[PDB]
Amino acid sequence: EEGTFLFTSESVGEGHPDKICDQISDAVLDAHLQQDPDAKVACETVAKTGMILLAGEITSRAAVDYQKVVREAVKHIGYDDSSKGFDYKTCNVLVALEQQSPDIAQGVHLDRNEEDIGAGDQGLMFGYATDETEECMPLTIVLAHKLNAKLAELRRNGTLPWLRPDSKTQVTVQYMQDRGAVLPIRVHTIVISVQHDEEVCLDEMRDALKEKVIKAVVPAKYLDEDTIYHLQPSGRFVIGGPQGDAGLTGRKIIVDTYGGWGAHGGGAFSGKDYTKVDRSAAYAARWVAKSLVKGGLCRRVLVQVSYAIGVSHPLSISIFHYGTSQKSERELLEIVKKNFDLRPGVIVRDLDLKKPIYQRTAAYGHFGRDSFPWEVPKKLKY
Amino acid sequence: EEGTFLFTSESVGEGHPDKICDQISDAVLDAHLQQDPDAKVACETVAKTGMILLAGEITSRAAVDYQKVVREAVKHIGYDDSSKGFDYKTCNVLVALEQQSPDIAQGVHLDRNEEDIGAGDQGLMFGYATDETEECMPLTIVLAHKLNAKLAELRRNGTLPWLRPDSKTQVTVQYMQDRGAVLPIRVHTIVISVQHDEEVCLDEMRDALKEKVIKAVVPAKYLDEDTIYHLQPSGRFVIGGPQGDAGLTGRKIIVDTYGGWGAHGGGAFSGKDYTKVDRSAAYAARWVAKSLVKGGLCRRVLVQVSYAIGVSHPLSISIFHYGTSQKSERELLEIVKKNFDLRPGVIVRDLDLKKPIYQRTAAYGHFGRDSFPWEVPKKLKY
Ligand SMILES: Cc1[nH]c2c(N3CCCCC3)c(-c3ccccc3)nn2c(=O)c1-c1ccc(O)cc1
Ligand SMILES: Cc1[nH]c2c(N3CCCCC3)c(-c3ccccc3)nn2c(=O)c1-c1ccc(O)cc1
Ligand SMILES: C[S@@+](CC[C@H](N)C(=O)[O-])C[C@H]1O[C@@H](n2cnc3c(N)ncnc32)[C@H](O)[C@@H]1O
Ligand SMILES: C[S@@+](CC[C@H](N)C(=O)[O-])C[C@H]1O[C@@H](n2cnc3c(N)ncnc32)[C@H](O)[C@@H]1O
Repeated sequence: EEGTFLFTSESVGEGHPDKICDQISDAVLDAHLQQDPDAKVACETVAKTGMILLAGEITSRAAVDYQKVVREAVKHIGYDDSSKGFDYKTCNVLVALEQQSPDIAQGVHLDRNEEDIGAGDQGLMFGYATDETEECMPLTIVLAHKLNAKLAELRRNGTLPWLRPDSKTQVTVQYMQDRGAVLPIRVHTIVISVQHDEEVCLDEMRDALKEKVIKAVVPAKYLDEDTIYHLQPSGRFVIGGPQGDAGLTGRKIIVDTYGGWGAHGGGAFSGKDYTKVDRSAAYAARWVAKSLVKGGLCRRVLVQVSYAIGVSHPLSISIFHYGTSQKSERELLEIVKKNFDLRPGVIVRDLDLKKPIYQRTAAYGHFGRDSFPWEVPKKLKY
Repeated sequence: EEGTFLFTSESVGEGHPDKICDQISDAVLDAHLQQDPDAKVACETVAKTGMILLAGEITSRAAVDYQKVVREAVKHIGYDDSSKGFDYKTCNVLVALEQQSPDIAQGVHLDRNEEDIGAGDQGLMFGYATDETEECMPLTIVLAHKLNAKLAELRRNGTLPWLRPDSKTQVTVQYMQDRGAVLPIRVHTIVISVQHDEEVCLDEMRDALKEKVIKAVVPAKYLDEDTIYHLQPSGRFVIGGPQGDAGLTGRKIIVDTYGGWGAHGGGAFSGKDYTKVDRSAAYAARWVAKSLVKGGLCRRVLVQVSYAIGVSHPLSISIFHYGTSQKSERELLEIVKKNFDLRPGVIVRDLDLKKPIYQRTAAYGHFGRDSFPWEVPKKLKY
């Protein structure tokens, strides 16, 4: 017990109503980028019973069929029948989209060289990396995401046909201190809540969630007789998706990042093109942090950057190594300065941020998966 | 420079479109609570040009005039004419509100003793306190909020009649390490962006923002010849409010809390009654953290708690004192156990969370202001 502590993170499934909105917002972004790599996109999505509303600002040369893009995203998630609470074929899709404000456009990107475009807004952003997993992510959030992915897998393969797309999971891990780094010891508590059909009973669900979901995801070495399980703790979850709870874009920002570890500056990712530093600078900050850890300079590290609207270079850059670096904080900042250029008009080139890959980022976290450009460490010169 | 670092936080004004939504959601909550202290409220607000949409779930004995509640909140904020981009008298108010899901109700509160109500959702929440200011908040966020409040003051008193309600500010402070605590040294950079009328010029605005806003808020001892000012950095901000940028409830969660310090579990506060632990447990965690600091046990402290839907007691409670306590982490946890009961049905009594004071929390941060119950430290027994 000496030197140990508990930490909890959560994740949600593809049909969680907030995550539906993130995925739709990024499907819209991708559709624009497929035709206009320089589309300016700020697409919020709102979901409630029978309704997807798109609201925001897009200036783009693309011709996008919003009805088709939205409905295909909902179909992919799995909401295809009134019996499940939501159906892509028959829901309302409402659009309240205007051009980007000309005042923003003139102050950010109009008549600017691409590398010297200003940040699309002010704000602060953080990147984090931890050596506790190979992918440099906290175990709590990785396991929580993988539990949701397993539910979707067993729904889609017909193993557990009573499952529906809306789910939430939560994992509490006991950690040991290790010279500023952290070492996972065991799983203390798991929560799983998932929408289900009217016919399956709680005992069938709880047994399946333990044997076919948890045991198929969480290594047995982390589970013991004392692990606490809260499986379908509400007792009934037939109503779900947007019918059970309104969804909005950008309401799962901690799920999207580090599960509470590190820090967060408040900005949402989905529905935004590269000029919105909330996304591009957070991706670049992750890339920096992961590069420092994979480069052997830190075991655990947090990077902050901040911007002013219309100004290309960050206003501030800061680093905290948790006592896990032999280099000083000053030396780390110099290494980052010499190896990275965090202007948005340079990040876009380094991370290929005009490519329409964003819908793939919008469930199961933006980091630690799939070797996206910000997950491929840069070789550092020093 | 040795032992120092930079940190940035931001805040937004009452007419920032996300903050409009938070305030409307809490005006709706308050209106329900005035008539039904036990109202179940989950009210999201969305704002775009000419539109306020309410979406979510409310079960309540109250009879609420949503048109009146929404329009009065917008009037208070100051959007009262088409020349400002938005007018409470003439905007569209659309309502997509349903009852709370019966499946949630049965699993959370139906036929439960109030003290033993379950958490209204799973999730994780943090509370933070720092002795660097008397109110136990980070200086970066306090100053950022006060800059926005000063803008609203000079708008309302007619000093600077070209101001409009939508604003954002951002403050970067140089800090010194102090045995795990932090000591503010100076202000490194200030950003202010505020919506303005068509007639005032940039030089008049920038001079006023420096002399009448910054100097009226930030002590001169923090400002020097090297401080960087980004005042109206976009160059033009005539279009603003929802017309310039869509607003949604729960998109300023870092502004609402600690400006990036501490940690955040991802849950939004506004529009939610006490059974939604995203709000009540975050408020209680702040109360715990502030009580530990004001009790002289810590100089700086972070508390995590987590819940499962339908379960009253937290699943986990954890504490980090940043090396600023003479008591061990184990001893602090025992003190918290002996002095606090973090079931939502007890928090509601301790913090008086049926009282309709929530609209007042929804701008300028939920913490560090106005001696709300969670800001009054508990005298600890140990
Ligand atoms: C003991 C400890 N606790 C701790 C905490 N806690 C965990 C429980 C809830 C509150 C925050 C966080 C944290 C987690 C997330 C966000 C922000 C801060 N970091 N962190 C540590 O680094 C250490 C530590 C590690 C290695 C070492 O050698 C000495 C100390
Ligand atoms: C030097 C240092 N830096 C630091 C950081 N940084 C700041 C810049 C950007 C990245 C995070 C944070 C932090 C801030 C917000 C969220 C999460 C973590 N905490 N923190 C520290 O506690 C210390 C420290 C203080 C006293 C001491 O005696 C020794 C060290
Ligand atoms: C519990 S609902 C949030 C509170 C809700 N807005 C209300 O009106 O009380 C939040 C999320 O939990 C999940 N959820 C919905 N219904 C649920 C149920 N009956 N049991 C468990 N989780 C549920 C869904 O993922 C949903 O998006
Ligand atoms: C810059 S807008 C976000 C990006 C925007 N959605 C777009 O379409 O590019 C975000 C916030 O910045 C502020 N803002 C809006 N127009 C602005 C302008 N012309 N100059 C500076 N800040 C502005 C408002 O507070 C607004 O809510």
